[PDB]
Amino acid sequence: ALINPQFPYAGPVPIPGPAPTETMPLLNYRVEGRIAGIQQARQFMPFLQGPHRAVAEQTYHAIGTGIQMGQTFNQPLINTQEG
Amino acid sequence: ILPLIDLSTLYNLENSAQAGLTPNVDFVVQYANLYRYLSTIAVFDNGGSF
Repeated sequence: ALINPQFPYAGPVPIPGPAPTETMPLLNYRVEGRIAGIQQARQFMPFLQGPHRAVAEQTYHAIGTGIQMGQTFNQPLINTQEG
Repeated sequence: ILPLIDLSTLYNLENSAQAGLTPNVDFVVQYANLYRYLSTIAVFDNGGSF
């Protein structure tokens, strides 16, 4: 702010002001609020809580069976070298 | 005395048929998982014309 003498800035907005209204009042709000609809315990989703496999491992079962059977052919006898 | 991996692996040949081809559009036949595909043969039976 600058004040300049001799033209000085009025020393106030004075008493000639026009009170325009008495509408100043905010009427307090008084209220009762009830949000009470029956609630049912459940919601349907496509899927909740699953941690789906991105790849599975290979998996398997097992079997064996049979017996011990055989047809054989042997090497001929040979002269013994030494000993 | 037996090799166990050889006998628990399967070496198979299998065929299938797919349709829905359209000119200039990529027709894709997906490979399944788990299988180790050694070769692929595709025969374009173009409505009886080869």
